[PDB]
Amino acid sequence: ATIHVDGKEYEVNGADNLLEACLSLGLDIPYFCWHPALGSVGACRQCAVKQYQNAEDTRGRLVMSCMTPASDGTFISIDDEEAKQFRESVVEWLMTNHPHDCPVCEEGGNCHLQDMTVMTGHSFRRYRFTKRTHRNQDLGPFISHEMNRCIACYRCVRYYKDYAGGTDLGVYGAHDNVYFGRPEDGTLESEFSGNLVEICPTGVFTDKTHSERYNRKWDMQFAPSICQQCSIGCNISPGERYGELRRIENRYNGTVNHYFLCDRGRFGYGYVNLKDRPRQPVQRRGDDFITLNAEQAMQGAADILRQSKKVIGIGSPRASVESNFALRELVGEENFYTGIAHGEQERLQLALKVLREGGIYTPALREIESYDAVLVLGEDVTQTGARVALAVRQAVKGKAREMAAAQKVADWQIAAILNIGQRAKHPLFVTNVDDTRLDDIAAWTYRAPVEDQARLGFAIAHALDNSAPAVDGIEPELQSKIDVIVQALAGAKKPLIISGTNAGSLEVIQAAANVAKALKGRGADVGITMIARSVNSMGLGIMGGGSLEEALTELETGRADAVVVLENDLHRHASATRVNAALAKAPLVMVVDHQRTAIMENAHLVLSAASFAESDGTVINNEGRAQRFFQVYDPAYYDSKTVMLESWRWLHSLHSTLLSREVDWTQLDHVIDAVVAKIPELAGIKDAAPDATFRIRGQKLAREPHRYSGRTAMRANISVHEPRQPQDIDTMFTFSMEGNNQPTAHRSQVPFAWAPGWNSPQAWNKFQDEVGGKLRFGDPGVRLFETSENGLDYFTSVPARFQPQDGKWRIAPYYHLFGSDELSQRAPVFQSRMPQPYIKLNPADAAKLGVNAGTRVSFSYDGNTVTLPVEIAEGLTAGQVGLPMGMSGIAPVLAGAHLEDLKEA
Amino acid sequence: TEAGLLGKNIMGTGFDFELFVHTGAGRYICGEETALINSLEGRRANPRSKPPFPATSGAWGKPTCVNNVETLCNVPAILANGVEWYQNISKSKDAGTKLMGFSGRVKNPGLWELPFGTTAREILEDYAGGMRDGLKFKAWQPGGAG
Amino acid sequence: AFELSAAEREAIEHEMHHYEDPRAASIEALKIVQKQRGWVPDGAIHAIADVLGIPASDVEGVATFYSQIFRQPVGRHVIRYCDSVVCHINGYQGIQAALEKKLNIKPGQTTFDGRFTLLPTCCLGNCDKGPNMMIDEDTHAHLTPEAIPELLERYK
Ligand SMILES: Cc1cc2nc3c(=O)[nH]c(=O)nc-3n(C[C@H](O)[C@H](O)[C@H](O)COP(=O)(O)O)c2cc1C
Ligand code: SF4
Ligand code: SF4
Ligand code: SF4
Ligand code: FES
Ligand code: FES
Ligand SMILES: [Ca+2]
Repeated sequence: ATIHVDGKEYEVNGADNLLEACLSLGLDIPYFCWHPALGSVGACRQCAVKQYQNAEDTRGRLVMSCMTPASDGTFISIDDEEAKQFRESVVEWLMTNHPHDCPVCEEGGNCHLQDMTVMTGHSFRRYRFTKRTHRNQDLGPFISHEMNRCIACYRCVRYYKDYAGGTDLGVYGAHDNVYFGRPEDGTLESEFSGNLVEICPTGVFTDKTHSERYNRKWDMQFAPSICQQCSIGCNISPGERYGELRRIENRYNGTVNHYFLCDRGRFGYGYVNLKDRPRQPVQRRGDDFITLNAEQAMQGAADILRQSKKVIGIGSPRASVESNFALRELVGEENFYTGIAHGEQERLQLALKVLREGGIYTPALREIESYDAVLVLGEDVTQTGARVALAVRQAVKGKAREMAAAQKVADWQIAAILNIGQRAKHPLFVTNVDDTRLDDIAAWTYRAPVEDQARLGFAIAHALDNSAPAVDGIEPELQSKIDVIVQALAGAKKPLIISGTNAGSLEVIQAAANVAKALKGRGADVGITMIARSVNSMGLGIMGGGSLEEALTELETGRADAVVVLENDLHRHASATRVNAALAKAPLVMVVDHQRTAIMENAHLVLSAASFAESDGTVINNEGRAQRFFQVYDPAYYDSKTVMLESWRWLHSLHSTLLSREVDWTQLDHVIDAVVAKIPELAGIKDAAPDATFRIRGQKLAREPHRYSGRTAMRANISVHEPRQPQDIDTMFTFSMEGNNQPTAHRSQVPFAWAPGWNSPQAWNKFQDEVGGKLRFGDPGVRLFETSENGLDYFTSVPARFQPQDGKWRIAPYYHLFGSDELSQRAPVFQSRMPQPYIKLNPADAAKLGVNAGTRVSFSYDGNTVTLPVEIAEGLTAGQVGLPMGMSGIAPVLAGAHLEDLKEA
Repeated sequence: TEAGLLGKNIMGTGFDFELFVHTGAGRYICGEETALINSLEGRRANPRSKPPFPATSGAWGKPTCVNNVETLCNVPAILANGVEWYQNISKSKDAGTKLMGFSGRVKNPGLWELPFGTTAREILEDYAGGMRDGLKFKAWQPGGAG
Repeated sequence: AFELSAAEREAIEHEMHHYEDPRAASIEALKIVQKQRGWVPDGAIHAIADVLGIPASDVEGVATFYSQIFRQPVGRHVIRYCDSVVCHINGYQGIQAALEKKLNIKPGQTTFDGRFTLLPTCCLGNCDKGPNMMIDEDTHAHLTPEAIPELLERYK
C-alpha cells in the first residue's frame, strides 16, 4: 500500500492500521488505548490524524489512526494544526482529573502519559475546578493500585480479560467514574497479572516489589538477560541500583516472549538480594570458617584437589552452559555427572531426542499463537511454562481471528473479531492429574494418572495412524472422546502437541511423540513442544553425563574422594538422607554456588559464585535456542571486599591452578570457543551474541541511561574518592553510560528501551522494524538444531492402566508458579503469595482413611515422616495422592513415586 | 401465539419467529443501536464501532437489524394499504406520517400524527394552542434533548 | 453470606432460556434479585456469576453500569423525581424542594428509618404531563409542591 503523510510518500503494509504503519516509519503519533498485541478499540481518541479524500483536498476529516486502515493511496497529515489541537485537547481533558502525583508516583520517568503530555506540547492548565478521586484496592503482594492516576484507556481490562484470560479484573461504574480493578480487595488471580505494570500507561498498576526499593528508570543499570525461573527463556532486562537487583522489566524478543512475562519471572528475583548469600570464599578448618580471597582459595582448593585420587563434578540445570562445561573440563568428561535423577535425565534425554531427531518442527513461543489445535499431554503448562499457556490462549482465539478474516474484518479491529467469534474457539485438549488453569478454554480436560494420559495419547496416535501401536481396554465413552480429539486434530491445518518432563512419565513423552509422528505422516503441519524443568535443562541434556545416583554411588563406594557441586542443592534431585550421607563420607566437598544451600554445612570449601545478575553465560531454552545473558552489575563496586565471580571463571581458574599452579581468570569468549571446539552439538552458542570486541561505530553498548545520576555521591559515604569504573572484559557492554543504546544501532541485544520523547515501555516501538514485530536487525538467540529430515519410530511401549494398590500411593505432582522453582521460593515476596502446602486426596480415599478436609496426616518416604494438612481434590483419581512439588521438603523427584504409611497424625 | 400469529409455522407458511420483551435497567446510552446490541447481550452498554455494521454482524455476531417502534408501526400500513398509497400521503420528500407534537408550558401539550412538511408553527398554534397565558415564546428544540 | 432462593434461580434459568448466550440474562438476573431483596448485595454478584457461568467482574460491571440496579441498601420505597429538561421547564425544582423538606434528606441517601430513599432520575417519557415522579411501580404526573405530602402518605 501507498500512503502520503504530510506530503511525503511512504510504502507500508495494507493490512495494518494507520497508527502502527506510521509508528513503523518513525513518525510520532500520540496514543493511549492502542497496543500492538491487544489491537485497536478507538477509546482514548489520542491518535487523531487528518485524512483527505485525495491529493487535491483541503478540508479533510479527523480520523483515529488506530482505527483507520492503511489502504493504498491514503492521504493523511499528522502535523495538521487541527489534528495537533485536538490531540492537545485530548491530553488536556485527561489532565483535568489527574492527581498532582508525579514526584510520589512510581511511574515517573517511565510514564507514557508524561511522554504524551510533553509530546503534545500541553503545559498550561486552564482548568480550575475540582478533580475526581478514587479509593484504592489491595491487589495482592505484587501489584499496587492507584486509581486516581487512571485515564480510562481500557488497556488493563482488554489485556487481562481478552488476552490473558483472567476473570477477576474488570471495569465498573459509569460516565466519568469508571473504575478498573477487582470487585473486592484480593490478590489478582492471573499468572500474568504482572504485565499490567507495563500495559498500564499510567501509575495505576505498579510493581509493589520494586516500589519497596524504588528508584527511577534513569538511575537503573540494565542488562539484557534471560529469565532463570523456568525453561521458556523469556528475555528480561534486570535493572539494579546501589548493588542490589531492583526490577525485572520485559525485554522485547519478537521470536520468544515479545511483550509479556509471567509473574514468576517478573517478581521472583528476590533471591538475588538475600543477605545470607555467599559473598566471599569460605574454607572449613575444624569448626572455623576462614574467609579467603580469590587467590588463596584457588591455591588451597587446587592443592587439595591435587592430593585427591579422583574428583567428580556434579553440574546442575540451573548453571549455564559455560559453567557446566568448565566443571566438566576440571573433573574430566568421564567423571562429570549431571546433577539430576536418573528418571529426570531419561525424560530429558527423550525430550531432546524427540525435539532434535523426531523430524517435527518445534515452534518458538511466538509461533505457538498461529496453531489451529492444541493437545497438551500431562504438562501443567500454566504452572511450569506459563508463557506457553498464554501463547496457547492466543492460538485458541485464532479461530475467532479466522472467522473475522472470512468476513473481511481487519486483524487489528479486535472488538469486531471478538464479536464475530463469540465463543467459537480452536480445539484445546489438556490432560493432567487434576484440573488445570487452561480448563476454562479447553475443549476437553482429561483428569487421569500419567499412565492413563499416556494411554490416551497412544490411542489418539493409533486412531490417527493405524501403524501406531493400539491400546486395549478403552472405555466406549473414552473412545468417543478420543474420536472427538482425532477428528479435531486431523481437521487442523497446524496441529500442535505439547508435553514435557514435568509429568514425571516417560510414556507421556513417548505418546506425544507418537501423536506428532501420526500427524506428520498424514501431511499436517504439526509442531511439537517440550517443556523442561529448569532454565538450562536442555543445555545440561545436550552436554550429557551421568545421573546424580551414579555420582552418589561413586561417593559412597569410596571411588571418588573429592566432589565439586556446581549450583546444585542436591536435595531436589535425590533424597536428603542419602545425599547427606554421601557428602559426609566424602573427605572433600567443594560447593560453587550463589545461594545458601543446606549442603554447605558439611562442605569443606564454598566458592561464592555469581547469580545471573552478577554473571555472564549462555542458556538453552525448551525449544533448543541458545541465549546469552549478560552481567548487570559488578558486586565489588559497592562492597569492595566481595569476591563473587562467575562459576565458569572459578572452575577455569581452578583447572589452571591444578595444572600449572597459577590462576587464570579467563575471558568469556575463551570458554565459549572451548565449548564450541569440544562439544559440536553446542556449536551454535557462539552465534548467540557477538564477542567482547563487538562495537557500534567503535563504541561499546551502554548498560545505564544517559541521565544516570549520583556518580560522585553513591559511594561517597565509603570514600569521597570516586572508585575506578568496573571494566567488562567478558562482554561488549560497559558498566557506564559511555556507550551506545541507539534504536537504529546494528545489534540484537538491547539492554533497555529508551528513545527521546519515549521514556515508557512504548520505546520498544522505536526499537523494532515494525511495531509488534521482530527486533530490528533480528531477535537475539539462535536455534541449536534444525528439523531432521527423517523422524523416529512409533514407541511400542504402551503402558498398562493405573492400578490402585493398597498400601502404595502414587504421587501426583501439583506444580505451583509461586513455589515450585527453588530460587523463586527463596524470594521473600513469594512467601506471602505461595500457598500453605496441602496434601491432595480423593474424596473416596479420604473417606477410606476417615480423614476430613484440613486435618493433618503423616507419611514416610525414605525414612522421613512428614505431616501435611489434607485438601480434598475431586478431580484426582482414586489410588493417587497429590503432592505440591518443589515446596518445603517435597522434592520434584517424587513425580511418579510410590508412597508408604499414609496415616492420620 | 394463542392465535398462531407467532411461534412455529406462522399462518401455515412454515416461517418460525419468536418475539421476546427485554426490559432495560435504566440507562440513556442503551438507545444507541450498537450499545443496544451490547446491552441485549448482557454487557455494559458501550457502543461499537462501524464498520462492521450490525447488519453484517450484530447480536451475538449474527446479522441483526435494529429499528424504532414507529418505523415498525408504519411497516404494516405500507404492507397493507400499498406502497403508492404511502408515497401519496404528503407531497414531500419524506414519505408517510410522523408523530409530532409540542411540549413544555403550552396550552395543549400533546402528541398528534401529521404528514411531513407540516410547519412548526402549525403544531404550536393549531394543535398545541400556542404558549400559555402571559408567556413570550423564546426558543424551541425540534427533536428532543439532542 | 448470600444464598439464592429456588424461585430466583428458576426465574433466572427461565430468562437464560430466552437467549442463545447465558450472559444475556445478567441484567434480568440482577433485576430479579433486586426485586426480591430490594437491592443487589455483594454476594449476589458471585451467586449470579456461578449461576450464569460468567465472571463476577462482568456481573459487577453490569450492576455498577446501570442506574436502576442498586448496589447499596435502600429504603422500602424509592422516590425517583425527573430532573430532565421538560420537567425542569415545568418546575421540577419545586417538587425536589418539597421532597427535601418532607423527607429531610438530600437526594441520593436514605431516611433514618429506611422508609423512603430519594433519587434524581432520567426522563420518564412523560414529558407532555410534566413534572413526573416514579414511586416503586407507580408513575405520577402533573405534580404540584402541595400534593407531595398527600402523595407520599399513601406509601408506608
Ligand atoms: C445517544 C443515543 C441515544 C439514542 N436513543 C434512542 C432511543 O432511545 N430510541 C430510538 O429509537 N433510537 C435512539 N437512538 C438512535 C439509534 O442509534 C438508532 O438510529 C435507532 O434506534 C434505530 O434507527 P431507526 O430510526 O432507523 O429505527 C439513539 C442514538 C444515540 C446516539
Ligand atoms: S501516572 Fe504519570 S502523569 Fe500520572 S502522576 Fe504518575 S508519572 Fe505523573
Ligand atoms: S488503569 Fe491503566 S490500563 Fe487501565 S484504563 Fe486506567 S490508565 Fe488504562
Ligand atoms: S515463563 Fe518461565 S522463562 Fe518466562 S518469565 Fe515465566 S518463569 Fe521466566
Ligand atoms: S490509540 Fe487510537 S483512539 Fe486510542
Ligand atoms: S423530561 Fe421528565 S418525563 Fe421527560
Ligand atoms: Ca563479567
